[PDB]
Amino acid sequence: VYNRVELKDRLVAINRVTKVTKGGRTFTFAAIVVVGNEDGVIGWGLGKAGEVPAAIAKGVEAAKKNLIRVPVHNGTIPHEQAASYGGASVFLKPATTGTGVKAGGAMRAVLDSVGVTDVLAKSKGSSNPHNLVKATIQALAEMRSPLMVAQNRGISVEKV
Amino acid sequence: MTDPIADYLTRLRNAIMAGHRVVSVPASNIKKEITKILFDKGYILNYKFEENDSQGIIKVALKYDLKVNAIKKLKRVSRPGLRKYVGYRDMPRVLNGLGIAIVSTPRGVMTDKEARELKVGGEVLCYVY
Amino acid sequence: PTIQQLVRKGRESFADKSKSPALNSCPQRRGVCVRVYTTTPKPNSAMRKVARVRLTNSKEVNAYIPGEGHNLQEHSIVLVRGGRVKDLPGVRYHIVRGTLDTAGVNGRTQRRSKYGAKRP
Amino acid sequence: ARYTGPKSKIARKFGDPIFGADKVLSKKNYPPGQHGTSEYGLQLREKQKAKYTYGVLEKQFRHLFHRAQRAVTGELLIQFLEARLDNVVFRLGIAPTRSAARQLVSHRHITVDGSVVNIPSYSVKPGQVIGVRERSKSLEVIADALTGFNHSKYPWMEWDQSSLSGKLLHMPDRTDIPENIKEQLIVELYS
Amino acid sequence: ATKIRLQRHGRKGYAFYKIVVADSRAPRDGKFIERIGSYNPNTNATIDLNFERALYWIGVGAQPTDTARNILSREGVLMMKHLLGGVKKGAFDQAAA
RNA sequence: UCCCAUUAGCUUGUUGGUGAGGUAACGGCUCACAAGGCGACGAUGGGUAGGGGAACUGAGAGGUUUAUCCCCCACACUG
RNA sequence: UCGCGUGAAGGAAGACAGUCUAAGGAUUGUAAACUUCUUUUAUACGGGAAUAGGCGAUACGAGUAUUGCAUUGAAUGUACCGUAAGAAACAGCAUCGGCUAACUCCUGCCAGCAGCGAUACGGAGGAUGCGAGCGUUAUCCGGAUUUAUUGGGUUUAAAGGGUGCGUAGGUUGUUCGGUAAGUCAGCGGUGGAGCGCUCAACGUUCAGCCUGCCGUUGAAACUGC
RNA sequence: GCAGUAAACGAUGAUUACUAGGAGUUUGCUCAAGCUUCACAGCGAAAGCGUUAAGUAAUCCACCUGGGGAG
RNA sequence: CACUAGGGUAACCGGUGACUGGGGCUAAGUCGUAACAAGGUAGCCGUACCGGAAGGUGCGGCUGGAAC
Ligand SMILES: [K+]
Ligand SMILES: [K+]
Ligand SMILES: [K+]
Ligand SMILES: [K+]
Ligand SMILES: [K+]
Ligand SMILES: [Mg+2]
Ligand SMILES: [Mg+2]
Ligand SMILES: [Mg+2]
Repeated sequence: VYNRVELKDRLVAINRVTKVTKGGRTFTFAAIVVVGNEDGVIGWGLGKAGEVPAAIAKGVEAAKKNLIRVPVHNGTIPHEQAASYGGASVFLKPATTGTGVKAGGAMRAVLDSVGVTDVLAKSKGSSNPHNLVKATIQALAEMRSPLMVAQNRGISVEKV
Repeated sequence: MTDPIADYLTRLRNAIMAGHRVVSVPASNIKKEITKILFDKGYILNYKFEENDSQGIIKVALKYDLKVNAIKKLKRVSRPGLRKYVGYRDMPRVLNGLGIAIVSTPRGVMTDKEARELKVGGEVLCYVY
Repeated sequence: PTIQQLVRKGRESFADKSKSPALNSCPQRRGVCVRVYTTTPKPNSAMRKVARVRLTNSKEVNAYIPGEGHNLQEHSIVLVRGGRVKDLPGVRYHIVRGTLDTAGVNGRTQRRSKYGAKRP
Repeated sequence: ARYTGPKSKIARKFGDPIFGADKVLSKKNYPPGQHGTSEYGLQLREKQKAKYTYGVLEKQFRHLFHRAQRAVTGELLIQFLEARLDNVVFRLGIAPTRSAARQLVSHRHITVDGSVVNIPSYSVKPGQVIGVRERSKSLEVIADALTGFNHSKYPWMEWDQSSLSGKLLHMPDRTDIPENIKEQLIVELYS
Repeated sequence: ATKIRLQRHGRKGYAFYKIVVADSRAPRDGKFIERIGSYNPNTNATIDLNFERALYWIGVGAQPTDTARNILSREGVLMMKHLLGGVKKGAFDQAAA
């Protein structure tokens, strides 16, 4: 995964995460954030702070710190790709130019942050936000451009 | 042995996973054809055939970048338990045209591109990309 | 399983049961009020009005009476529809208000069509 | 059916002057109700804005949407909405507002290609003539809206005041139609 | 017997007839052997007709109804009198009138 | 071209041959030697359905159901 | 199921409701003042669905004139007065979801779920959907990959037979030739653009699949023999 | 001579081919069989498995489709 | 020759019956404390015998057990 170290922020989900102590229950606040510039660079992070704005800010900082470069062309994907992370599995396929993003939720947030316009996306695992976004970014990272495939194989006129 | 072609694909895949540079195989005619197809399509560095007292040996030197192999996935399609036959009009595209499918046809053993050019179908041996 | 195992045996698909089996694939049935009584919920502690009714399809069931104020009594012809109550084991049917012997709720000005009350 | 209700309430709800100019657009401009949002809320606001500004109900709007999908879908849905008898009559200036245009079309006052058409949802293809009835060219209300105003700010209408007719050159592109509607939101909602 | 007739294939208030070749025992809009044209009495009356097939069936001996006989009288299908070789060999042209 | 093996053997004109009769017509269709035939690729027995194109519905794989319509089959209180 | 109407443009913050003694919501909403009639009513004209004796002459076909013929039916449509006049409901507003004040009750009740017994129960005021409909129940599909050939699994969540031998069945190292059953190919047979509904549902025509079955010619890489 | 059950357990069916290292041990002689625990890639929900796989593949068999009712 | 009608034995599909036994859910009134910690005698599987009741004991097996 090429790290490639302005991107807008998208809040995927927040969680009311608790703790048990003899005195009582102490509550934290977690948040998954994805940063992207709709260009081919997307990062994700997890903020774990007390207040909701503090958690969102920490997640934004973590997502900005951890960024990768996703090879894209126009607004579609070069080929179909399936990837599983944890209890979640994702499948992405290219679609027609006048189709838009056909998926909702964490998949929609990740694909909007990466800027892909036309894509057919389906989730076959669980609806966990962490594993879902991680599987989607893994699927995007394992994606090879036609130029990259040509460079790895040799000649660039292999498709003929 | 049950499926020698699947065994050949598995040997190649295991060598790629282990990051070896060469791999040896007990030779066969259809496997000689498959490795010739792979070499002319640009997935391995080179090959060599050694005709010994046995059926023979195939030695394949694989292709690595300046450390990623040129081959990403090998998938056997027509297994003995379920044979797959297709025509030229319904032949499949592997990795949306960036990968190949080895196909045995009455005109010989070639890929899906050459098979669709020659308008002939047959057995789909494997998907390679 | 293997391909030959599937060829020999195959796959078996079950049938989903109907949530209202006493209706016999009908929207509503007609019955007579065999008994009119009151039941206690399974953390609610209310007094829910129910009627045991013998439907014309040769079946006896328990039907809840929604709303506040029922003019029904024993041996009354009622219209019974589907729909169960969560906090009451047993009962799984409702009695339509404003149909046959059952009368609409008096003094209702909202949700009138669900309790059979005309426009005032 | 038709809305036939209060218009300033919708105007203050949506902020934009969809029906036209009013004093309430600048005085007491806030959503209605004594007590006065998720992306569902904004998408619903956009769809209802289009429906209220074009006088279309839900089933007809859905039919228009999937007709546009069959034949950018959000881009040509807006021109499909614009290509309507009442809307074209209103844009030709012969009637003050879209409700007035709808009433004029529904009554026996408007002809298409010389034949009177009184369906105020008839799609008007390019290269067609829409004109006032020859028996209704001398109405007191019919003339003050067209004559005097004479906006003619749309580069897809030909007016020809010497015949009181009008022609649609072609379907205008999505940038030249002065409607503040984000079609991406509506196509995402209906997708 | 084999007949040439019209089946009402349209909408209420708009009669559109299909000219077919069918047995006399078949239902009006049911089974037929061959479709040979269309007919619409609402216009001022558009008639589609397969000339060759209509000639073949009227030659093998399919009896047309009254309206189908009028439709065959139009479009010059009953020229079998002229085509019977009535002490001649040329073909006249009455279609221009 | 539906389920049941908590349905394993079934059939004695049943399988074939000769001859005759009968039929629009071949034929155990019927009437006067050899013995067979059919079954774990499900015979036989039991339960339930009229069958298709349509129609509805799924990207596809398909599936559901015959409400109107069309084609075939069976029936006309029961034999 | 489709289409239309229940009016169109201006008119400041009436009386009556709510929530706060004034302010805000109803609210440009009503009331008058100016036009229009789709539609209803009363009258008139009123289509279309209706097309089917001589003159060649082969002596009869066949081609040409005339005649009556509408159940629907004042039915489409066209035209004439005098009028906004005759024409809007239903559901839900604590999360999922679009939509919030006050009074009741504090059991009566409500619910698809988290459940509340109230920004959840009943009413009053406003709000939000849809709209001649709106909800409730019943039945069937998809999401469901919840039978997984495409496309699931079996250490601990359900799931390896106590272990072997073995019948039917399923699978078959390498190579040289034949055949043509599987496989492949060819050739035959069969089974979106307009037009009219004033628009639309809907009628109707041609470009367009027949990719299922059968016949007949060839190919031999792979499976079978 | 019957009976045919078990936490009859590695709670892990049989066969074939391939893929990293450390610590011991038995037999046949540094090599090959076997025998058990830490441990790459990979797999897994995790505990963990890891050349004796629960990794990569192929062939056949057995079994599962929410919990009680109920073996 | 067989449509029926008649007697009789045999099936299958069904009702009812003096009396006699499981299961589910709601109450929880009573009696003990079997399991969850070494749950106060480690637990569980099979089998046999014996008890108001959960259970106890004998023989073999397992760790899905401590503790040494
Ligand atoms: K005519
Ligand atoms: K380990
Ligand atoms: K105890
Ligand atoms: K104990
Ligand atoms: K043991
Ligand atoms: Mg309607
Ligand atoms: Mg288990
Ligand atoms: Mg075992």
